[PDB]
Amino acid sequence: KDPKFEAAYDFPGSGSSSELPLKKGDIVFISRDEPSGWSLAKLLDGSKEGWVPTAYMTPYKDTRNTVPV
Repeated sequence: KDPKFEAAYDFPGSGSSSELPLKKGDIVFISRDEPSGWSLAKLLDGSKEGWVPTAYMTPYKDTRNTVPV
């Protein structure tokens, strides 16, 4: 169970292969992130790891449905 994140910005495969093509509202695992601005995103099936811009991946609400009042 890696920390799940959610692509707040669509990520069209520009180079891909080393990248992790995502879309606004796609959810993957972040395995690590580099201060170059890229988080190593791994598909939520654990299929393929790739790089995706850090600012795109927002902490996905899994196991958390905190209802306020």
